[PDB]
Order: sequence, then C-alpha cells, then structure tokens
Amino acid sequence: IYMKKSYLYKWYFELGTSMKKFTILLYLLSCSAGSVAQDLWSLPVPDEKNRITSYGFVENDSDLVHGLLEVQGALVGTLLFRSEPRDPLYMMQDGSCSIVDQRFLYETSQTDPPTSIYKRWFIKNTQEKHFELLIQRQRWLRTNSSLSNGFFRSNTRSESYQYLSNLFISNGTLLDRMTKTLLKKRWLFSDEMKIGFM
Amino acid sequence: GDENFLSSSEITKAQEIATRMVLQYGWGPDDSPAVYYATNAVSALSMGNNHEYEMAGKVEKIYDLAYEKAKGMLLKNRRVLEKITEELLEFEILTHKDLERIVHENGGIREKEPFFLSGTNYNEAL
Amino acid sequence: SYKVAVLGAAGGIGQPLSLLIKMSPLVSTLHLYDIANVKGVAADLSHCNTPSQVRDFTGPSELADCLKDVNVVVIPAGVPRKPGMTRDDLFNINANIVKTLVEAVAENCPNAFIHIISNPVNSTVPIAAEVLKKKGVYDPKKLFGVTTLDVVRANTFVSQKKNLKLIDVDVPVIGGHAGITILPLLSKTKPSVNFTDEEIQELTVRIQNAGTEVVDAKAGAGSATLSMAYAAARFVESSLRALDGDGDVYECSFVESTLTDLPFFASRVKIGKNGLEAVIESDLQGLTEYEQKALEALKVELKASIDKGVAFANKPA
Amino acid sequence: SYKVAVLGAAGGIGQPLSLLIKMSPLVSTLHLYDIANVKGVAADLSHCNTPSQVRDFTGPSELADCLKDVNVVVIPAGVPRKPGMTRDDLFNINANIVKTLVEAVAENCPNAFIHIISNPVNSTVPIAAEVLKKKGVYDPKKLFGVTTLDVVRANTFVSQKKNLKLIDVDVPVIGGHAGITILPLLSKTKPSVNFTDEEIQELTVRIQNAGTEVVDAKAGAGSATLSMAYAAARFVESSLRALDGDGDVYECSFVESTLTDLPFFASRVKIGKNGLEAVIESDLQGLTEYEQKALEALKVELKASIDKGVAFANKPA
Amino acid sequence: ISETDINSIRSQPNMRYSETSGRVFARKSDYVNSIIRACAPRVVEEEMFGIENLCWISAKSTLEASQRAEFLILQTGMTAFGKAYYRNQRDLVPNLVPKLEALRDEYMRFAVEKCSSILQEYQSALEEITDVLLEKGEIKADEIWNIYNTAPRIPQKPVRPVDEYGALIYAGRWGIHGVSLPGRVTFSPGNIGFATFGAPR
Amino acid sequence: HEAGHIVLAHLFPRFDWHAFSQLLPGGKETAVSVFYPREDMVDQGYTTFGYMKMQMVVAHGGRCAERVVFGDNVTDGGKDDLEKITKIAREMVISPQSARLGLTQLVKKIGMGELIKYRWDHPHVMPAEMSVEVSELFTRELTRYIEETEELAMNALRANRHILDLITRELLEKSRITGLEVEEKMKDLSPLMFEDFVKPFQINPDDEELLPHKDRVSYQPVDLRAAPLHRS
Amino acid sequence: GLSDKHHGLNNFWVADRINDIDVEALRILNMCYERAKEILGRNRTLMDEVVEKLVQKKSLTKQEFFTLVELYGSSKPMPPSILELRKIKRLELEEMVLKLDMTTARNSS
Repeated sequence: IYMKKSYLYKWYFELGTSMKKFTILLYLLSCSAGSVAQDLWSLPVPDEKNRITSYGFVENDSDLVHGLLEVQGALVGTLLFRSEPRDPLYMMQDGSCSIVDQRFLYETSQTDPPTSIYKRWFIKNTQEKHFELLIQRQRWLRTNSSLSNGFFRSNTRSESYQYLSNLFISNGTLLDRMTKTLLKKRWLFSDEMKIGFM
Repeated sequence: GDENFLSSSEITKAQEIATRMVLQYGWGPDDSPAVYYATNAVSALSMGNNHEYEMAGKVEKIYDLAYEKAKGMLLKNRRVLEKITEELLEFEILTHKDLERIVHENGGIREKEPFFLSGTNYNEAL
Repeated sequence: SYKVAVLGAAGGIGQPLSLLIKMSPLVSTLHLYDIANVKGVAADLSHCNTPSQVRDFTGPSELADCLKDVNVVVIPAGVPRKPGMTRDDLFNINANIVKTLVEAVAENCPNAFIHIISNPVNSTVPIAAEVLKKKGVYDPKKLFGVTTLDVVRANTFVSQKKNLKLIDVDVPVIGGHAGITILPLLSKTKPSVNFTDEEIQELTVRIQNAGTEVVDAKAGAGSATLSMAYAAARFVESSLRALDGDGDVYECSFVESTLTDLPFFASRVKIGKNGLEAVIESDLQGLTEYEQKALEALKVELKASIDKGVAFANKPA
Repeated sequence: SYKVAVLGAAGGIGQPLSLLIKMSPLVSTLHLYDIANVKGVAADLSHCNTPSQVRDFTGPSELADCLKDVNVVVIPAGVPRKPGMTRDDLFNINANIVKTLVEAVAENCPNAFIHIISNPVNSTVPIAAEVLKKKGVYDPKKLFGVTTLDVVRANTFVSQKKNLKLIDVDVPVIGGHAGITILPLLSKTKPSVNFTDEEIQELTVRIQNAGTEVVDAKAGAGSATLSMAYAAARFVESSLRALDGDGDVYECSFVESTLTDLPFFASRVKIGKNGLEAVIESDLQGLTEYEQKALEALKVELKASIDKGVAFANKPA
Repeated sequence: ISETDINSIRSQPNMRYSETSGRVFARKSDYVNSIIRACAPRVVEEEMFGIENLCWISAKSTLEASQRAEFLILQTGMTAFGKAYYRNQRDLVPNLVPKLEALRDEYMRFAVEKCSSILQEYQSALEEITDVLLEKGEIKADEIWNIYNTAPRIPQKPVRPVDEYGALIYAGRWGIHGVSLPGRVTFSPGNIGFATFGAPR
Repeated sequence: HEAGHIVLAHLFPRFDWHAFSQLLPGGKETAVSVFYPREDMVDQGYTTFGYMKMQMVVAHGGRCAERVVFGDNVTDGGKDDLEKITKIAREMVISPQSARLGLTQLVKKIGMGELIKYRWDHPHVMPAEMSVEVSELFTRELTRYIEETEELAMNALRANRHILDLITRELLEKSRITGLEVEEKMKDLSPLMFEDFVKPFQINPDDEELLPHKDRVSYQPVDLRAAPLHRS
Repeated sequence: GLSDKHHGLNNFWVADRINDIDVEALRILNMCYERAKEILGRNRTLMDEVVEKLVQKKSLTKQEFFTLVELYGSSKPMPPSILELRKIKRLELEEMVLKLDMTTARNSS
C-alpha cells in the first residue's frame, strides 16, 4: 500500500527468440486485468467520478499491450479467427526498408536588379519555408487518413476484457479476500498469495 | 495452436526479393524495363501517388504466385516431408544420401525445367 | 441505446416504419402502440435476430405505460382518405387522434423528440404546439414536422433529370408539405448544376404534384406507404444521431422558426443534444426571382393553413 | 449490377421485401410483378433516392417482358389464409400459381437464381423442380428453398436464452420448414455454449412452433410478414453476393441434396457463381441422440410432403 | 486616426493612431471589423486599377486577414467551430480541418465583399482624400473627417451576412453524402442486417 | 469576473485554499487570485476525474458569471481559462481509463512540477495516426465535457446572484480580499451547496463482507464505420 | 498572393486546394507560352533580319537594332498606365455622382 520510486518491454522481447504466438495472448491477458478488476470492484453510476487517470503502471500496461498487439499483427504474414486488414502499401515499405538497411549494413525579392534578362527576379531560396509547410501538411494528410488497423485491436482488447470480467466474476471472493489481506497486512508476497488462493 | 516465429526471417527475405525484382531489375509480372531504384541510390523515383498502388499490386501478385507455386510443389510430397521429420527426429543427423533415398522410395515427384513463376510470359533462347 | 415509441404502428405507414426502425443500429427499444391489431406487428418483429426489443400496447389505458422513459415519440397515426369523405371530416378525425396522442405525450413524456407524420402536417404541428402550450410544458426545440419526403423526391427527380450521382445530390426544400406550399431551392443544389427555365418549371411542378401523382396512380387505394416510412426512418435515425452528440446533423424539417413572419416554417435546421440547436437562415438569402414569387404566393396559403390549425386547436370542448 | 424479379410483389410479403431489395447496394434493376395493384408499389418505390431502378408489369401477358435478362428470380406469390379454407383449396391455388410462374420462368429465363418462398416450401420446391424438368431445362444448382426464418428464430431464441453476443450467434437448422421438420442443431451453436435437457427441449419446441405462435398471435390476420421479409431479403443479398464471386457464402437452404435418402432436404450449403457449389454434410455428422431421433421422426413426414408435391406436380391437365 | 503621409515606402500603410490603454474587453464584432480592415489595400487597387496592376506589397494584405480569421475561429471560441482553444501546431484533428477551411473561406468572402461595398460607396471622399494627399503630402484627422462628412454618398446593394453553420453544412466526415443520406440494408459483415442512414454499423 | 471565480471556488466542499485575491495588481489591467492545493493531493501523486472537473468548472466560472451579469455579449477577458479547460478536458480523454476511448491506441510514445501533468505536451509524445471517424469521437468527448461543466457553472452562478453582487461590491470597494473575508461572507447567506467530486473510493479494512460489482467492464470497443455505398 | 483564384490565399488546409495551387502555375505557364508564340509569329520578318545581322556582325548596339525594329516591327499597342486609368475612372465617377445629383434633385424639386 506504500508507493515506490519501467523498461520491461525490451527484456521480454530480447529473451524471446522463437517464442509461441499463444504466449502473446497470455501476456496481453495478464497486462490488462488490473483495469478489469478496478472497473468491476468500483461501485457503478458516478459520472466516471472515481477514476485514477495518469499514474504509474496504467500507461506502462497500455504501452505493453499496444506493443504486443503491433508484434502480433506485424507477424501474421486455428489460433486467430481473422487477420489484420493488411493495407496494400505495407510490403513496398518493408521491402524498401530492408533494402536501405542492407545498404547501410553493407558498408526578399532580389533587391539588386538584373542587368540582363537571363538573370532571375527572385532568389531560388526565397520561398522554401512555404514549400516545406505545404509538403508537411500534405504528408500529414496522407499519413493520417489510412489507418484501417485501428478497429481490429480495439475489438481484440474488448474480447480480452470481456473474458477477464467473466473470469473475475466467478472468482470475486478471491479478489475480495486478497485485497482485504493487502489492506490489513501492508505487504503481500507469493506465499501469502498462494495461501489466499484457497 | 503451435505457430512459428522461426520462419519470419525467410518471409521478410521473400518480401525483400519481390520488391527488388519488381523495381530494380525490371523483372515485373508484365516484363517492363522500367527501373525505379539502383544499387547506389538512397531513394526511389517520383512514382507519383496513384502509381505506388500499382507497384504494390504487382509485388503482391508475384508474392502470391511464389506462395502458390511453393504450396503446390510441397503439398504433393506430404508423406515425404513427414518421413523426413520422423527420421530427423529419431536420428538427429542427416546426410544427402538418406534424403535421396527418401525422395526415391516415398514417390517424391520432383519438378522439371524450365522453372518459371508464371508461364504466361515465358520465352526461349535461340 | 435510445427508445422510440410509435403511436399508430398498426396502420399502413406504421408497420414498414416499425420494421425499418427495428433494423436501425441506434434503437434499443421499440414501443408499438395502436388501438387494435398491434400484437401481430410485435409478434412479427420479435422473431428477427436484431438486438432491439419490441413491446406492444393496446388501448388508451396502456398509453400511459407506452410513453414511460420514451426518448423519441413518433406519431404516424391517422386514418387514410376514404371515398366520399371531404377534407373536413378527415381533418377532424386526424386532428382529434393527434390531439389525444399529444395530450398523452404531454402528460407522460414532455421531453421526447416528437415527430409528427399525420397529414396535413401544416395544420397538425400548430395543433400539437397549442396542446403542449395548454399544459405549460411546451418545448419548441423538441417538436418536428417530418417533411423529408419532399427532399427525397426532389433528389430523385433531379438525379433522374440531370443524371448525377444519386448518392451526392441534395436539394433544399422550403415552405410547407402540401400543394404549392412546397418550394424546391433548385438553384442551391449540391453538386452544382445549372438548369434551364422550362426544366426548372417542370421539376417544380413534378415535385409539387408528386403527391397527387402517387395517390392517383394507386387508383383510390390510398396514399403512399413505403416512401413516408423511408423518410420517417431517415428522420428518426438523424434525430438519434444528433442525440448522441454528433456535431454535423443537419436536416430539413418543419418547425417553429423565425425566418419569416410565419410562426411555423419548413427549413434546414441543425439538431443538437437538447433538441433544435440552430436554424439555417442562409437558405432564404440569395434566392432567384422565381423562387421569390413562389415563396410570396405560398406564404398566404401556408398562413391560412396554420390559422385553420390554431383555430381548431383552441375550439371549446 | 444485378437484376431481381419478384413475382407477386403486391401482397403482404411483396411490399416490405421490395422495399428492402430496392435500397440494398447490390440490386440495380427491380422488375416487380403482380396481377393487380403493382403500379402503386412501383410509384412508391420510384420516389426513393436509391440508384436501383424499379419497373412494373401487369397481367400474365407482360410476364414475357418481366423475366428478360433477370439474374435472380424470387417467387413469394401466394394467397394468405382465409377463414373456412382447408389445406386442399389453399394448396391447390398456391401450387397452381407457382406452377404457372415456374412455367413462365422456364420459358423466358431459366439461368436465374430461383428463390421459392410460398408455403409450404416442402411441397413447393419439388413442384418447381418437376415443372422445370418437363421443359428439359431444370438446374438443381439454381433452385433454393428459403427456410432461413427458422435460422433467424433459432438465433433469436438462443440469444434471448443464453445472453450471448447476437452478432456471433448462429444456429444450424435441418429438416424442413413446417412444424416438427425443423431440427435446430443447438449443440453446434457458435460460439460454444452448453444447454440443459429442459432448455434443449424448450428451445426445440419454441423454434418448431414459432410459426404457429406468430400465426395465432395475429388472431387470424395472416402469417409472419416482417420476419419472412427479413429472411427473404437476407437470402436475396446472400445469393447476389454469391453471384459476385464471394468465396465464403454459406447459407442454410432447402435444396435437392443427397445427404439423406430424401431427394430434397434443408441443410447448410455453399453457393457460388453458377449456383449451388457445395453441400455441407458435416451437419449430419456428430448429432446427439435427441437430434438423431428427431431427424428420424421428421424424415417420414418430410418424405410424405415431398411425395405429395411430386404427386400434384405430375397431375394430368 | 491622427495623421497620414505618403512619403515613405513600407509594407504596411504609414497611418498613425492615438493609443489609449485599457483594452480589457473586445467583442466578436471587433474581430470582424479587424478582419474587414485587414484586407483594404487589395480591394481598392482591384477596383480602381484592376487585377493586372496589383503590387507585391498590396497583394500581401488578404493573407493577414486570413490569419486574423484563423485566430478568430480557432482561439476565441465565439464562432460555431466550438468552444475549445487550439494551438495550431499539432492538436488539430483531421475532422476539424474542412470545418476550419470552410469557415475561413466564408469569413474571407464576407470581408472582401464588405470591403468592396464600402469602398464603392465612399469613392468621392476617397478621391478627395487622394487629391489632398497628392497636393499636400500630409493630411490630418480633422480634414479627413470633414471630407467624410461633406462628400456625397452612393447607395449600394446590401451584402450577404456571414453565417457559420451555412458553411459547416457541407463540412463533415462523410462529406456530401450524409447531408443526402440514401440509406441501405446490409447483411454481409456478421449475422445481422442493418438499415443505416449515415450512422455507422 | 473575479467575483464569479471566487464564488465558484468557494462553492465547493473541498477546493484549494484561497489565500487572497487582488484587483489591478501593480497597474496592470487584470486581477490575480491565489489558490494553494491541499497537502493530501500533493502527497497522493495522482489526480482524479472529480478534481479536474472541479478545476475546470471553476475556470468556466469567471466567464460564465460575466456573461450572466453583463449579457450575452461576452468579452475576451477569460481566454486563458478557455484554454485551460480544453487541456483539462483532454486529460480526461487521453487517459486509458476513459469509458469510450479507453481501448483504443491514442497518442504514442516516440521512445524515451505541477499537480496535473499533461501527457499531451510531453516532448516524446506524438499524436497517433487516427481515422476521420474516431477523432470526431475525441472532439465529441471534449465538447461533451466542456459543455457539461459549463452548464454546471452556469447553474451554480444563476443559483446565487445576491452573493455574486455582494462579492462584486467587495472587490469594487476594497480592490483586494482574502479567503477569510469571503468565507465569513459565505456564512449567513445560505448558498446552494455542490456535491463532493473528489470523494475517495475506499474499502472497509476488517469488515468481513463481500463488496459487489455491477457485472461487467464499462469499456466499449471503438468500432464505427459506415456501410458500403450503393451501386456496387 | 498575386493570383486571383479566390483572393490570393497561397495557404490552405485540405488536400484539394493545395493540389489545385500547382495547376494554376501550369495554366499561367501555358497562357504565357501561347502569348509568346503569338508574339513571335507576329514578327517573323524582324526575326529573320535581326538573326542575319547577328550571324554577320556578332554584336549589335541599340541604334541599329531599334532601326531594324522600326523597319520590320508590327503594331505594339501599349496598355494604359495607372494615370490614364485614374483619370478615366475619376471622370466616370464624377459623371455618375452628378447623375445621382440630378436624379435626386429634379425628383425632389
């Protein structure tokens, strides 16, 4: 019950070389059950008044879930009923990125007037900021318009949350006695954990 | 339920090979001599905005043709593959001679020349 | 997660409207109400594997049970025209039915989106407004007249004439919903297409007489059934979309507006969470001379119809 | 870019099914037909702002003009129940109507997906098959019996009972389309849920008698209309998707199958471009003892119904 | 206004005003008037001299008016764009971009039309002030006010008032189909048929 | 304006301590109020939804009272507050605990004080790649929260107007007050009290009882896309 | 800002207007190229004489070049400058305002 004073994503990925595709599902299930427990055991119908926005491990859990979902959706190319929509420009980007990686690893109106008409009237580098701004705006519009892979992960996490809620409903007494044990005894190790699993 | 992360590196290599032989060497699905990339290049050509989808479609087409060809030539020797798995599991050391024996006795149907990924455009030398 | 109660869902228009509301992904509860033969429609609807629930109520005594916690009240009730009956008796019957229904709504649920479909809507919306006023609970921001049928007909006729994409064509229609009180703003049609004079005249008369065309094509079989059900479903779904906080729900409706001297008018409005949010006045700015004289000709008859409506709505008992 | 011709589009079923077919995104031409009162339905549908075109024909003489170049032919024609009518007269009238319509389809256009809707479909699909056989143009791959209302009712009842996600619920139904012929394969309901014996029996009898429940709920006002139109539109859209080359069109239908000794049976099938493509036999593998005994109970009466159908279909003129 | 001279070349006019501290309050009409007054040098040269005689420093005037319109739309919350406050760089969702474009176009159209209508009405005072400035090279507020009060006035047609929702009617996620909703019944994804009019399923 | 700010600041059960408010500080044509957050909120290390709703209602307060008193021709004196609320509203939508936008990938990390820290303004946080449909839901959440708290502030300020006029007179005469003067001026006037938004959800430690749940997760999947169009 | 498409406005947000900005440059380029072609075809004789003198002498001064331009040039109508436009607009404005003066006076008197 006492606060503490961060990079668990990289250790799991570097320790996993030929891991299973089913353990990703278990990692996602284990990284998203605290939110299920908090939403369950908090009493309903305030206007979301007792939520605990922007603290330590919720952001880390969300980041880990997003990373696991990205890893699972980028490695699809039975276990899963369906697959990702697979935007028809992904293979060009992967091929070009692999080619570039292998290549890397294989090593104001001109105030002076013109005396001749051959010379220009405005300097070539006068309007470069406007061109860059237009290019950046066009690139932003193009990139932020083709995310067809934002609704599959939402429903995947939705089914994960529904299963976690349905499982935690049956074992509500377990979490009850467990959080009471954490309430009285200020620390909770694995021995007390397994004893309270009764 | 038993999926593989071991073959991902071959999948990425196949995707790299497809985009190379569509863009660089001009060995497209329609045999177009257009070249958009070079060995010393740091980027590609302009390629527009509505023309990248055509290139992606060609790359997906040749990738699907390669996958279909591999699937067709590997589903004909399923018993051969099962026997190789069992013998590798029981012996842990394999030569070329026992594999030749396996592809001989188990009715291993080998392929034949010419080897094309799409026979709709194949020609012959003079 | 919104509730729609249809009063008169066992008539001609009611059953297809109830069926189309059942297919809507916004409705979660559908309350059919009619004085008779309303259980068959509920039994028909309950077999469909749609998540929305359908309940039926029979008789005025269950009407108090019909309108509890109802978010959208839809009133298509009214007997269609019978041979040998003039405007007076059918007007009295429809106005009495809608008066009883609006009294029931005011007693039970004053804070529901009221969609009036009973004809004529030019002399019915004032009656509902007067009845709601007598209870001291009238809200002009939550009382609509469904005149989407003229917009749909105008879009269809423009697409058939100039051969555009029927998906993109939209024609604003102002005025009323009866006779020459319908003014299609054909000069503001998006996408922009320029018409000729005789084309404008032909499209205007076709839009204004589509009602008589469709009631004389049936050879005395009644009025149109599927088209106003289509328009009412569109308007109900648009209102439900606006109720969810969507900030781009613009619809053409006949409401209490201050654009002209008339108390009630049909124009394009923006609907919000709390009902009517904005009334678009630029529909009356930039009109051509033909639309201007059509508006000044239709204003007198619209005023006469509204006057007849408020005159009936305050008759002694 | 496909054409659907509805034969009998001015009855109880004809109008909601035509309304649903008109505003589906697959049809582009809709050729309604009925012997009378079809002009009003066409006038009603022509005002909607949907790009699909509606044309209507009156009388059998225009029947030769109705079926030209039609990709999907739907036959929902048939008089509903009248008081004092036995099964003999109603069966004779409906079977004569469907016989004339199938004769017209065979003469004009036999390469269309034929959807038989008229009741009973157990004794009507054999009649259509025999009539198509007499002209030497019968195609068993392009003749279906729309019995998906049983699947819809089974999904509805299973979702209402088990509180399951309705977007995922589907129940296989085999046998026929009249009474005890309906065998809901409740043990193969997806996603996986386990039922009790009393729940299984209650769900089975409810699915088998839902037709009688919805007929007697109307108090003699007719049979199911909105849910039957729902099922008909679902099957029409599925068949139109099969015509477009979609490779996962699995639908439950009553077709000429070889799964049992019966010539015709209702099972899950996979429809392709040229009609029927596959018949799923695994619906008959793995059944429990209750479903097995229900199947052997319904087999004899289904054989009797098919024999009655082919016996009428070969009566001398 | 205090004084006016035509002796120096500058991107902005050589005008001078009497500063009075105390600007606690400024209503939306002040923003509208600022947008109108921002685009003055372009309209006068397009009227008297035409479009083929615009200078480089007289054509960079509607840009400032568009920037002030953007400031009014985004960072005042008094328009129909909403009641939020947006800093321009990155918290602008792609949904709000067409709304911002349509609102800015409507505001700039209103400003240009009002400028044309105002400058066409007071052309006599305009040319009298021009002649006085050409002869003297320096004019003061009193003479400007006397010329404004004594010059004749030309009747002009009324301008179309600016409305925000009438520019936001056709600025949405779907675009133009959704102001005209056809509606459709779908059975393909899943198991349930839906009849939709613009609303997602 | 500052009377409305003070009135809505002192209309809540648990707000920051009002040290002093001063009209026209050092000749500048503005005013300043000083609020000190309570020690428990500083010692917590996290913020609740009720607290940011609290502060954003208070921020709406000055402009809402100015609009109530001086009419609908509202000026630009409260612009900063109209900024703050927006950021505050964003902090209720960006959070993964949101009921409507919780299970959706919002703004992402590129790879790397104050009581309320804004996750949107971090140097390593970039806006995510979003469709045209879910960003409108983001804007809808923003507008919904802003209008909810604006309506709350308006109802509060139109509830007690006599106290507002009294406090306006106090700043008009003295040009400076403290929290104690307002508190003794809040005592014998009986205002309409608000409910507590920052009440904590706590568990009885030794009371042996099964506390209930509703029966679900309140999160909803974000899935909004239109049906395919006609003529296909 | 010298373009007159909407009114200057070299900045936009949506993709359609940004794409349409570059099309106006092509249209102006094509219009200028056609104007240059017409002007050049108008002066083919001056073309030939000055090109012969250029290959013969390799250098030409102002006097002889302008002499050949006078001998072989076509009509070059100079557009009016700012002063002539100001004077015609001033006289037009004075005449219409005095037209308003009588149309008020004799209608009132």
